[PDB]
Amino acid sequence: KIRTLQGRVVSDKMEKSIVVAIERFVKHPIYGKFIKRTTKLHVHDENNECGIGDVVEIRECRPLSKTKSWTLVRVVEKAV
Amino acid sequence: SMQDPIADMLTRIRNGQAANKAAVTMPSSKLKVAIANVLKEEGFIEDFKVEGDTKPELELTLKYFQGKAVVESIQRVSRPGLRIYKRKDELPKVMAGLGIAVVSTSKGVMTDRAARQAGLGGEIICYVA
Amino acid sequence: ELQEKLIAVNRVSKTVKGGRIFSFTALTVVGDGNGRVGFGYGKAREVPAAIQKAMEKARRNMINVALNNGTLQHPVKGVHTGSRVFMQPASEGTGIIAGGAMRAVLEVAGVHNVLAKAYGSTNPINVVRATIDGLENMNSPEMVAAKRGK
Amino acid sequence: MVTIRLARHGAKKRPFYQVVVADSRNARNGRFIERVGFFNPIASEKEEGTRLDLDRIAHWVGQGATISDRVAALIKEVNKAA
Amino acid sequence: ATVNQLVRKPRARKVAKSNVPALEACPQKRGVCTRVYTTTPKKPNSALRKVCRVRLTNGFEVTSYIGGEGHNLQEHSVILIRGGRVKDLPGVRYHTVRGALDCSGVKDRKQARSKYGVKRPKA
Amino acid sequence: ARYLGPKLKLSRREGTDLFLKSGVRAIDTKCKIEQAPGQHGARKPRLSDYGVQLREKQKVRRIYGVLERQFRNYYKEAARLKGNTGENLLALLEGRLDNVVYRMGFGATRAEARQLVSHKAIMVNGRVVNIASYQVSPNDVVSIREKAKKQSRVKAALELAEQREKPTWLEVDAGKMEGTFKRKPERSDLSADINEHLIVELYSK
RNA sequence: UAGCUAGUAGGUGGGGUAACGGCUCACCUAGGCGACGAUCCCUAGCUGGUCUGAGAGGAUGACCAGCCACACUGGAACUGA
RNA sequence: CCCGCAGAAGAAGCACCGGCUAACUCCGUGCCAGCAGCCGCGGUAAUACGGAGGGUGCAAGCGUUAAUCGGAAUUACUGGGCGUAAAGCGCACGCAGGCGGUUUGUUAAGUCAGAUGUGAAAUCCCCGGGCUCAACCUGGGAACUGCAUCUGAUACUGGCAAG
Ligand SMILES: [Mg+2]
Ligand SMILES: [Mg+2]
Ligand SMILES: [Mg+2]
Ligand SMILES: [Mg+2]
Ligand SMILES: [Mg+2]
Ligand SMILES: [Mg+2]
Ligand SMILES: [Mg+2]
Ligand SMILES: [Mg+2]
Ligand SMILES: [Mg+2]
Ligand SMILES: [Mg+2]
Ligand SMILES: [Mg+2]
Ligand SMILES: [Mg+2]
Ligand SMILES: [Mg+2]
Ligand SMILES: [Mg+2]
Ligand SMILES: [Mg+2]
Ligand SMILES: [Mg+2]
Ligand SMILES: [Mg+2]
Repeated sequence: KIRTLQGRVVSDKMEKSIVVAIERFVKHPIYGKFIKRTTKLHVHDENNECGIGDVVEIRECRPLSKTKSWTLVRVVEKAV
Repeated sequence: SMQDPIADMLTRIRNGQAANKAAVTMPSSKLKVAIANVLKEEGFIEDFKVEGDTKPELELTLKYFQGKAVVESIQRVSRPGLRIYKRKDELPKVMAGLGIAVVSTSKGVMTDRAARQAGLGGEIICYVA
Repeated sequence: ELQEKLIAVNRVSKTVKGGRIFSFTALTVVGDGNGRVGFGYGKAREVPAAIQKAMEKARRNMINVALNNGTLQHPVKGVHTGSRVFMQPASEGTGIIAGGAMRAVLEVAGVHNVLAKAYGSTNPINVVRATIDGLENMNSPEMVAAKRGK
Repeated sequence: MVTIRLARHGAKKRPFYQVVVADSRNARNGRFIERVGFFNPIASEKEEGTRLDLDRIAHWVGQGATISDRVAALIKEVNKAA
Repeated sequence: ATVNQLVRKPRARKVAKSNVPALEACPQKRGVCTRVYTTTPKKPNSALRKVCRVRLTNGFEVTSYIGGEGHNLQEHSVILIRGGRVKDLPGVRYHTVRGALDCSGVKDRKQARSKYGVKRPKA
Repeated sequence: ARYLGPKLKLSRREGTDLFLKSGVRAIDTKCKIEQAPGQHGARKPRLSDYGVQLREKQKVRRIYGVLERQFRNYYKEAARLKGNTGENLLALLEGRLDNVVYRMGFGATRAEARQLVSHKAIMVNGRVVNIASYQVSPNDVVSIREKAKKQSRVKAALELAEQREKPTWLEVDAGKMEGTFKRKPERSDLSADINEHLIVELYSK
């Protein structure tokens, strides 16, 4: 099996390229309170199949290019 | 607004206790019951009932030993906007043992002691001593 | 039988038409050695007179604290005025580790091993009264059983 | 060059070499791969004074590891058959 | 003061500045000693506390009191600074180490000899 | 160091006989014990809560001859020990070889025993030792070097040993200058008008 | 210090490297980063640990060991695993 | 390291003593000389200046200086406050964000449990050893409060469905 993070697409204006955000809880290293952090990755969408807002899922892979090392596996929602 | 129903229940008891009020009432709910149950099984409240059909109530009877009340202190712990989860080897020891700490475990809402023995951790709820 | 510990004494004054008027005030506590203490505060023109009369107040009207062995039945957190006090039972041999007025009462009370730390107002007059109230909160295990079970 | 040698870890005049599998390039008391057995050039007929753990030693030696003239001697000085 | 607040704006420490900038947090500094005064103390007290303006190595023309009765610092007298503010003397936050460098030591001193630099009298 | 000075003086301050001059006769008097530890000793000052502790601590310290530093470390142990710092400290002291030797007749006074130890006159378990602060474990046999067992001081020491008390926790065959270390002296047989806690607290001020 | 960024961000191709890759170049698109704080400025080698503290924490990073960087200063290759 | 050889011989000093703080008197001096961390000492009987006598503390060290933590619950996660002491935006609407009444089901992300990797060795800690002891050295375990994977548990929080 393999690890894959699913997140909402925040940007889709590049060729085959797509920016995706990923929220993630986290206990404060001194306050306990869990904070919702987000990460911005530039996934690879060679088919442009997924669009903006589309909750897509991706996995880590070979560095397809600078600031780019993740490829879209499959869409999980065609945006609201 | 009621952003924490659990707190209300707790405060309702301590406020009543000091008020000598015979018993206390409030809208019940699965969790409220579990807590009230532990409070009874441990000897902090005489008993407790849940009236109403479409609108659940909760006839929680308070307990008073001598010329004083049993619940000398009861405060909330794992409140909202700041949850608290412990491990089997973490559960707090209320009043060096003379007290109890209601902790919700994956097996149910039990007392600190029981949970610690069952070897499972959970979410604290209050420190009734 | 009766331990007499003199916490501290102050001068204090009272100005009048003629001028200031010197005086005195002594703070002391009387403990039996097992489970009875009682702070007595008294004032008088003479430094000694105040103490002697302040002792009576101490002896009379004391208190019975359920002391388990030589320590506290459990950690308490008494308080009074702007003086917050935290008392915690120590192991056998840890010795009495407390501030000024703090120990004065814990010693005559019968306590021998407790590591308590008081904070807020360090004033004796209020510390001791707060410390005493603390020991009064700690309930014995058998007492806890009296509450529930039944 | 992965080999097995000794490393001084005792006080002045009173050493205490430690047999460990490391990389030749790395300094003596430097970085190693895994500490395998120990040695003591003092003792006091303390019933103990030299370890080795043949099993572990074997794995490395058979995988291309070497052995320092000293440590190598130890392996034999001790009835290795048992 | 809810958690959130602190999470967005953590508690702030402070930056207690050295009451005596003898620089590099040095136990002592050397100076050329520009001038030597005898200014008067503050309000409650009254005397002629003997101070002197020293020119530290790093270039920090400061002042420093001369403990002990009688000294010998003149013009270009190389001395060492210890660092010990004097209340009755404002601006004076350092103390000239006695017995060191060009600075002599209190003579006829017996009790408390270490201070004011004084070797054992005799026997 | 080892103080090396007016031993009686020390006993005058504490207001008791630390056995620093455990000679034959004497024992109080011939020094004016409890009269004035000094020139102004005549006055009876009021010891402060702190002083009460600093004195209680100072006394027990000079009894074994141990100085501050060394003593300090002993306390550090008494605490880290899985037992009771109180007893632990006293025991840690009693374990001292220089102390053990004393309590076994050898050497009239502890200060005297010290010399026997330092001068290779003592031997623990078929082994010579000259470290006064040597910790004596149980079962250990405290004996004297023959080239020193026929010494004068030795016998003279045991002359009043039997006259004095008895260590109810260790054997000692005066015949061939022996001394087995049965076991640690319980808080009881080691007790006295010495309450340690008073000091164990002073080390937490 | 509130805006930063053209080989900038991505895409095709050729080239290049031990190797993935704007690493490189021509062409195309108009993108990429930022208050979850970019850019700018000042200060600093990082860690295991060390000191203090009841702990949480605070202050640190000498000796010992892991990693990194530098070798008169600035720059450049050669040989070579 | 052992054996022997004289002979107490070759080896004690530093700070302080008004309160905090353990330790007091006499001279001299006379808001001068001087002390001093703070409060404060000195203007003819100074326990506070300088010396002496005595005492206290520490010891081949002692004292001062510099600097970090402590005390400081004085940046307060544990562990504080805002009527008058410092402190409620002059007041509303509201995006982001934080928090969310009640029931059943479902999911299993947080959460809990079990295990597997890994978290270098040395420190630290417990037990045990070795240099006469100690410092020091060392065997084993513990701990490394963490990250990831896997297998479960489903009370609570989160998602989804129907209310
Ligand atoms: Mg200073
Ligand atoms: Mg290409
Ligand atoms: Mg190509
Ligand atoms: Mg630098
Ligand atoms: Mg603290
Ligand atoms: Mg160069
Ligand atoms: Mg005093
Ligand atoms: Mg002085
Ligand atoms: Mg005079
Ligand atoms: Mg703090
Ligand atoms: Mg304070
Ligand atoms: Mg405040
Ligand atoms: Mg005002
Ligand atoms: Mg105001
Ligand atoms: Mg208003
Ligand atoms: Mg390790
Ligand atoms: Mg749910």
